[PDB]
Parts: sequence; C-alpha cells; structure tokens
Amino acid sequence: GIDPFTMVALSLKISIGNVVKTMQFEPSTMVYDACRMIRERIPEALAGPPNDFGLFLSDDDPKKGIWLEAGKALDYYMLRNGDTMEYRKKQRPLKIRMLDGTVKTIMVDDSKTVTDMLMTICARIGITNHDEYSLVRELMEEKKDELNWLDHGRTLREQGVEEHETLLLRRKFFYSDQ
Repeated sequence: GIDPFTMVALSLKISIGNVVKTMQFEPSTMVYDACRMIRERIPEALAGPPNDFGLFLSDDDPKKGIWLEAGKALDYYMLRNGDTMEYRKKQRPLKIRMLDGTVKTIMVDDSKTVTDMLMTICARIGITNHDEYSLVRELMEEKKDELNWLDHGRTLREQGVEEHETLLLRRKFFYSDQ
C-alpha cells in the first residue's frame, strides 16, 4: 500500500548480464522480498523462472563475491546507496561427464554446496543414489593444477572455481550395482 519510503531505501545498481537497472530497496528488504519486487517492475529480471534467479553481490574478487540468501537482509552486509547488486541466475552452466563418459551441461545453483549440486546433477540422469559419488573438477588451473576432487563440503567460489571447465562425476562408494 502506501509504505513508508523515507531516506532509508538503498540505491542499488542491478546488473542483469548486460543491462543495468537502478532499484531502491529498504535497509532490510531481505533477498526474498527483493526478488519479488525486482521481478515485478523489471521485466528483464525474469529471463526464465523466478525461482532460478537470485541476488549475487558482485564485488570484484571471486572470493569476496557472495550470494545473497533469503535468510539475511541487504543492509546486513555492506550494502548501501551505491552498491552494484547482480540479479542473475542462481545456477551456472556446469559441464559434467557421467560414468559412461557422457557429458551434459546442467544449471546448478552456485549459492549452495557440492552435495546438493551432485543431487541436482545425478537427478538429471535419473540416479537416485547420488551420495555414492564424488565430484572432480578438471580445470586449467595455473596455480593448483588439479583434478580438484570436491569434498562435498566447500563452496565453489571459495575454491576459486570458474564456470567453463569440465567436471567429472565419479563413483565414490562401492555400491557395485549391488
């Protein structure tokens, strides 16, 4: 209705891929309230299903960059009048090779850990026992130079991962078709 919007409405630049929109949000707002309104007035926000779109706070560095979860408010972080807040797909194109060597690209939310990722990936193929698999990221890492066997505990950005290298689904536990 006639909600009170005094000098307490953070001025945020929402970057949606190429386009940049200017939106103001309450100090609180909270991601879930933000995503409802931005989708409302900004038609460029919903290039697909709204549930697949979330708030990424773009700093500069991959580690400093974080996903804004619905379980926290905007101003709770460092956001204020002047921050750029990327409205992007929660998920990003992951290149995954399955057991037979079959590769697919599936969109998995980057705002969540690896186990939930694998659940999402194995579910695309039709695998129920996703817990018996580990993840291994073969990258172009100049630093690490690793297969990067995902422990299923660490978040992706904290590894310094990218969104373009091929990741392999590996059988971890010896269910052995038993």
